Amino acid sequence: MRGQIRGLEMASKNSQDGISLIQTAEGALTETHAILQRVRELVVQAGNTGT
Amino acid sequence: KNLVFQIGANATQQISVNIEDMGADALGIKEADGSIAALHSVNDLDVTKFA
Repeated sequence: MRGQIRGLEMASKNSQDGISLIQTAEGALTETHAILQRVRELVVQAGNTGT
Repeated sequence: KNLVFQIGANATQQISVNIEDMGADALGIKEADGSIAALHSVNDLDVTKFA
């Protein structure tokens, strides 16, 4: 019992920390995304400016 | 080399146009011609010629 219980608590802890990891990753991807949006803007403008 | 402008937010959303003016804007079939159709605008012959 106490084995499964203690390791369970550590498993939920582990889980919340895994969450935090992927939140960091996805925040980096939020700014990645922001830049790519900006690039798209610059390509639209680029397409008009091509002539 | 047509004047493609950006029109919309996605691919193919573009329009091109054409412009053509100069001295030789007189008659023409695809280009102008010699004594007529170019020099009617470039020269406007009546130096002494309508005498």
